[PDB]
Amino acid sequence: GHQQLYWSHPRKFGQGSRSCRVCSNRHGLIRKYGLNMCRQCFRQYAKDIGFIKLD
Amino acid sequence: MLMPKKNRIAIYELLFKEGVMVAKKDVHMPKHPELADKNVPNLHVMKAMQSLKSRGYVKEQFAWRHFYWYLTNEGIQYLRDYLHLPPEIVPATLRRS
Amino acid sequence: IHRIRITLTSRNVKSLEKVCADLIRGAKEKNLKVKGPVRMPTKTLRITTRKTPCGEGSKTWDRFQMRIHKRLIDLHSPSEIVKQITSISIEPGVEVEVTIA
Amino acid sequence: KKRKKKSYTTPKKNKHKRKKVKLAVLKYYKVDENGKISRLRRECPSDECGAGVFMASHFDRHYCGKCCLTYCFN
Amino acid sequence: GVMDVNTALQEVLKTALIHDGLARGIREAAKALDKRQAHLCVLASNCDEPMYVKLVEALCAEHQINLIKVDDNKKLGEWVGLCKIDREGKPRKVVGCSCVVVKDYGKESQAKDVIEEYFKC
Repeated sequence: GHQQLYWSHPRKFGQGSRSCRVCSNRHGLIRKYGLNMCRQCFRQYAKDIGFIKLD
Repeated sequence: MLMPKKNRIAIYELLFKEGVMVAKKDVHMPKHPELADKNVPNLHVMKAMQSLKSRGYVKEQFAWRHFYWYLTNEGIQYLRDYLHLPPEIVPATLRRS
Repeated sequence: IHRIRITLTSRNVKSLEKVCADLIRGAKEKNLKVKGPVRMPTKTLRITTRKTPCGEGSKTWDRFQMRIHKRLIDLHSPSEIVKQITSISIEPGVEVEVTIA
Repeated sequence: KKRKKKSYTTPKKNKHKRKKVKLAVLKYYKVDENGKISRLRRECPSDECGAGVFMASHFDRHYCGKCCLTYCFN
Repeated sequence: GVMDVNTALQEVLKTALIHDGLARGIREAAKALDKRQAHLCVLASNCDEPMYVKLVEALCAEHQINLIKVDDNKKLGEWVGLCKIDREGKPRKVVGCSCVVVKDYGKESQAKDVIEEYFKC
């Protein structure tokens, strides 16, 4: 069970293979440009990372 | 899941000789490249650390999915006197000046 | 060999222009030829995300823009002066890549 | 949503039962009038198998399971 | 306290039990019992069950190995450190087990020499 039944097929790619790099949350992630945050964490840190509201 | 003792002894020795452990560990997978050579499941280390905190000997900080520990004189003395590892090994938290 | 390309980049155009002027003036002060500051197109990283942290409310979005300004400058000079000019304590916020082609 | 709803199914069914034992003695080849082992049996010339483990005979399945491979001569 | 073969067997068995492999179950203990690499463990003197001691003595004398017997093995079993929760629970382990290779060639002591001399004569 620990290592005998699982790990017998490619399943390393699902949504559970990702999580927000700030809060380990798997919902609403941002993959674009690779900063890998959720919506809200990115909104919090956008000023610091370098994204500024101009449009 | 396996519960050994000498693997934890090696983990304790590396913690003493470093201050913090550098080995990403996943509960789901038995081996990770950083986890390897120190084959103890993450769960073991963090449960032992939570028991340690409930007891209390070491300092810690948390940031962005990462732990950052600090081993002071209390932890050095405790690892010295429990596991009867003699002080011929010098801690790495007091290097330089 | 007399083919050297320096890549200047930054999010802030003020620092970019100041460092470009620094490099050009350093090249031209000593007897030496230098090309003009090739001005590459700015890259506008755009990311749009709902303002709200939940599902309630009018659908209002945030359009975060991020402007990357990059220039390329040519140099036909010995590598010694190039290395001296590169280590001139550039202004912060600017990333430089000096390439000896 | 609603909960698992897996508590009231499988009626008149029992779990698979595994025998509770204290010692692993009869599991090995022990027919020598003393329970000792002889040198007539060969040892595998390979490194992936533990030295302590020795061949044994079971009137069912096999003395194995982690790798799920029958080791019998068959 | 007083120097004796028993007071050295206590330390040797404690080292061979706690350190360099532990088998509180059947595997790595019976897996080392059939490999015939156990030399000195906590035994009893004036044994009332002589079959196992006779077999182990014959097997040891085959390769010139001996054993030391100390009476009242319950105290020895309680003195190997495994007295959990002060004294609550009192785990039942009256005999000890020795693992592979008593001492390495990189560390020296006078404890293995007397064991070898007792095995030989």
